[PDB]
Amino acid sequence: AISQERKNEIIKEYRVHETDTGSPEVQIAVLTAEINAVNEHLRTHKKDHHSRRGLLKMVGRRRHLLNYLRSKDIQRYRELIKSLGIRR
Amino acid sequence: RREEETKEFEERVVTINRVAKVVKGGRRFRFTALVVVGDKNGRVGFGTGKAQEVPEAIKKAVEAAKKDLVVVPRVEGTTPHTITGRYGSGSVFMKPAAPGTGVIAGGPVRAVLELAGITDILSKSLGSNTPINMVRATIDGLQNLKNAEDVAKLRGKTVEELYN
Amino acid sequence: TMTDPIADMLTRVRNANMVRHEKLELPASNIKKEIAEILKSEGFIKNVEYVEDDKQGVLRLFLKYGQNDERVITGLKRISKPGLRVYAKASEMPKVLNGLGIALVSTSEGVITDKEARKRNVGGEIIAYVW
Amino acid sequence: SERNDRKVYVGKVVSDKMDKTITVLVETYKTHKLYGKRVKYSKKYKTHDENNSAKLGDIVKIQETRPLSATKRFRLVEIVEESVII
RNA sequence: AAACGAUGAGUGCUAAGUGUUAGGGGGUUUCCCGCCCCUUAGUGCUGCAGCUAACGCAUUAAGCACUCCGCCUGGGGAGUA
RNA sequence: CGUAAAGCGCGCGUAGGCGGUUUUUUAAGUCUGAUGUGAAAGCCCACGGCUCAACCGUGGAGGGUCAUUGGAAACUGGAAAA
RNA sequence: UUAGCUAGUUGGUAAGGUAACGGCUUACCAAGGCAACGAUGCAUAGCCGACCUGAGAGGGUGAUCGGCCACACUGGAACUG
Repeated sequence: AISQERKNEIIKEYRVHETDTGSPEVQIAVLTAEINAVNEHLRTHKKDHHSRRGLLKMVGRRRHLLNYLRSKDIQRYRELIKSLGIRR
Repeated sequence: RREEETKEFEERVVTINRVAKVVKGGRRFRFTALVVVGDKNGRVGFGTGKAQEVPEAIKKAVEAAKKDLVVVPRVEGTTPHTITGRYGSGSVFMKPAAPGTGVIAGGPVRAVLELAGITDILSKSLGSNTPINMVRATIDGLQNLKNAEDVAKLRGKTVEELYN
Repeated sequence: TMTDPIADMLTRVRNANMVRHEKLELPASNIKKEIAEILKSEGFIKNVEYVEDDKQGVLRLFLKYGQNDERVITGLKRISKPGLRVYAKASEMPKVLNGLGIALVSTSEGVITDKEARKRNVGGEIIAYVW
Repeated sequence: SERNDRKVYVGKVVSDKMDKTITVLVETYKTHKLYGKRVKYSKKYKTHDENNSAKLGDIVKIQETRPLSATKRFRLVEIVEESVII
């Protein structure tokens, strides 16, 4: 939808430390949850324009940040991709 | 502003048109003519006017010419430096020259520069070919032209450390 | 995203000329301080005063104007801009307005006016004319 | 004769799917006659390995050797950087 | 498609006043909800500098610049073969 | 590139182009010096000789997006650190 | 309004062959290589020092002169050296 409760719950395990709120690992995780949610609703409703526009924008941003973490660090990319089971 | 008939002068006409005003019945016309006025020693000005006859119109243009005047910053029989004039798409471009070359430009702008007392100067008209706009652009270029003393006073330093 | 800070400073300077205000504000930089110092050394800048606050800058400069409120220069622009960077040798270095104007140029030993750069026989990447 | 320090060209690998041979991608950037700006255009230098020592995605330099096969000339001299997925 | 603002996107600077839409800070009131000032962002108009073939643009630039993309090099032929 | 021909209907975005601030570092670009080379004839300059000129000769300069190598590191670029 | 081209092709092995290295040629094994940074095709064209023009950047040409290349009624081949 999403909900602040489940968001705040899931970010605690993926945050790099307790006090942080950025750390795109957090962002990649919440974006992945968001894209699955919107994709389920978009399969529920085949025709619309805001949904697919949104999905494309968030996928683009997720890829941009995922590529950003590919140059800052090299293990983080791997641990996230095989933990979220994403970016084949 | 501040016309003076005390110095020497050289009238010089650029163009004349037969210009018409249409009314019911006949067709009324009134000649026009532009002029440039200078003493070919460092002072210049253009002029415009209209009348039903040539001599009266050119007299009007000349008497209106002295009222607009130009200081013509000049040095060594040449402009101090190179510039580009621009006024209403009537662009123009000037550049100093080694002595013995002479003013090369279009007819009107040649008359403008020959009559402002410049001997050797390089330039080429651009953009529009109508005499009035390029002549006015030429005069505009001379208005925003500066010499070594006109700037050395402004900046804290002096001449003989910055010079052409 | 700002493509070029030199373009910003020169636009600020010219836009200060068109309305005439002694004070202007602009995020500083080492190259910016150096070129401001050379501007003051030519005589175009009345005074220079750097300040510090979080984080960079912000360079405050005091303009100059004639007694009749006449702008000193008749134009100001850059040459080396992104995409098409430019360079200039020692002999090939251009004399804009000859003594009248100067040609800021960055060299292997530092940024200086056009003159010294041709005197020492060391060129560099030009930045902006001024005249 | 010993007069050439052979033309050493750094580059990266593009493929390793042939015996004892690789395809080094030398990289440089050259100007334009009309304008005065710079732009980079690549090449693909094939190269002679001993036992396919170099990897895919490696960084390596090469040298002039002699005509060794049909459009492959350079030999490797030293692998520069070898790593895994970044 | 006259899909228009016949005005490509992103960024920074340059006199004003007047409104409108969803907010914020402060003072005036026993209580501001009644009032004012200030800050935002859009959303308009009048206008200075400047710019333009002129009309007009003017912080919602067609001004002052930078990067990138698209495009034009006379009309008819012809959006035709 | 408002109205004159010229901003596609717009959106997501690859390749590419471009790049906030500071420090250190490399020296690829850049700047700078040398070396070899850019045949000669030709263009230009200077001189000399055909009575002069044309012409020819002589010598000089000039000519590389050239290679090697000695230095500089502001800027572009590479690396590392804020 | 030229988008896929290439099967001796690309790579290897072995041998032969060539003054020489080389799929240069053979037999075996492999499926690669080339291409938007313009392959391939089509069409035209010998190239260059230079010449003409232009202030300059550029534009056009490859007549004399010199350098290099290709050819000698058309196609194939080899001896001598």
